[PDB]
Amino acid sequence: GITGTWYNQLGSTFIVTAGADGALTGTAESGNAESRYVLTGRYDSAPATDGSGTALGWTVAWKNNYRNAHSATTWSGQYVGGAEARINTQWLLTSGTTEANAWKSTLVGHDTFTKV
Amino acid sequence: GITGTWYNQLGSTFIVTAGADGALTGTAESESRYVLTGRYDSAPATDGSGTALGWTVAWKNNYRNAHSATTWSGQYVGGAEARINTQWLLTSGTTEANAWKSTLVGHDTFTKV
Amino acid sequence: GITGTWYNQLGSTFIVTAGADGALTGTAESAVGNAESRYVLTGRYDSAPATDGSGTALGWTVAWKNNYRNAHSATTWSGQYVGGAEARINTQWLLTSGTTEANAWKSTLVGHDTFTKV
Amino acid sequence: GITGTWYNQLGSTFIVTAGADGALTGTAESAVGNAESRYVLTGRYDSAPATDGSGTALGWTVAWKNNYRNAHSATTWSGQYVGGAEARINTQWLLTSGTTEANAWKSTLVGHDTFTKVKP
Repeated sequence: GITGTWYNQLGSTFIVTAGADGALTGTAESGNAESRYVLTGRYDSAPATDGSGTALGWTVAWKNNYRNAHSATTWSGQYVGGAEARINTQWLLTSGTTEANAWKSTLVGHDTFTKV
Repeated sequence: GITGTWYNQLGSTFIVTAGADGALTGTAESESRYVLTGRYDSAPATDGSGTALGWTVAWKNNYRNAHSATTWSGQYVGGAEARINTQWLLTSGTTEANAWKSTLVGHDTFTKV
Repeated sequence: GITGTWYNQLGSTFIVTAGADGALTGTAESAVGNAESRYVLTGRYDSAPATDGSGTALGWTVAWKNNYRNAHSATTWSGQYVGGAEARINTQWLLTSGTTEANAWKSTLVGHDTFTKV
Repeated sequence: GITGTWYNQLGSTFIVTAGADGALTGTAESAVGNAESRYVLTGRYDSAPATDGSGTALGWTVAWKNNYRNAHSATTWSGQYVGGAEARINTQWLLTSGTTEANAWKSTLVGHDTFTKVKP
């Protein structure tokens, strides 16, 4: 269920593969190789059967062969296989700063992913 | 720089390998050991900025499973008292109507001790 | 545009008054309107926002104690007001519970709420 | 106990008064960002905290507008007061700036502040 192509609410494209031992691997993009970055993470490979969703998280560092923004985003959330399968997340984006600007280093937000 | 053993505020031990390709792999040890994986900026600036990174632990191994995952977002700061400063989000699997309460937030500081 | 009754995705009802000197005061209550479910809110907002189409920054707090009950916690909402025909307040919130020192690492929840006029 | 002058790790000064009704009122002077002079602070606290050694839940907001400057943003602090020899308030915060819609995704910063009654 988690394996596939997912889209967030602003239209970015996340191609994710879920491995048997809890690994998440894939890529995050915009439609150019210049805008493609590697993602990696983990998920709960044996969730509960009570109806709960499946907890997961992943990271993207915003460095590829073409560009480097000196930043990384982590998404923390859960997959729900409902009428529409979705992944609901909260994220944190941290930019490299000097320690004097460290208090403003980190943004927070939320993203919903769908296969549509 | 990043590769090695790191200790957080509450005596947990993280052993991390920083790959040349930007990969972070390792373990988090608090039966208590779990895989971590993540990414870091493998070509950071040299203007005194720290190096941006993130990683994820899903809290399942061969013995236990808390149906949760934690992601840490932060940066490595090199030097005399090297540290990794982070913020984290812990998400637990909930049902639909408990989802408002699925996510904790906090912060952690890692040192080489 | 902020003064009025706002409803979040949970159905809860927030009655907010925005005063001329950036004060926000009001109540949070259940759909059902009973006294037991009513709590005080206080916060602040940008009383002279940009004219560029930007929204209006604001925040407020609710401690979940009233004369009837006490959950020993507080929620803060940080967000901005977007006006128009589909005025909304977009927020992220932190909820903190009183905890012993041992449990402080798990004292604070985070999430997001969107408020509408309808 | 909560009433007093508090300082965070960055030297900012917060002068808070806890009312018997659960109200928090006061002033903030920040050492960082787009600011100068004092700004109004308002919030709420649990005026009847548990008795089991748990902290006192609280929160407040500052909108960063005064007669001198306006940064079009507001910060909320959420946390708890821990009484004692060295009393302290441990918080997490959210800072939201007014943006347009297309920029809304990068509108909110998140952090943590620790306050003491003794200035660093």
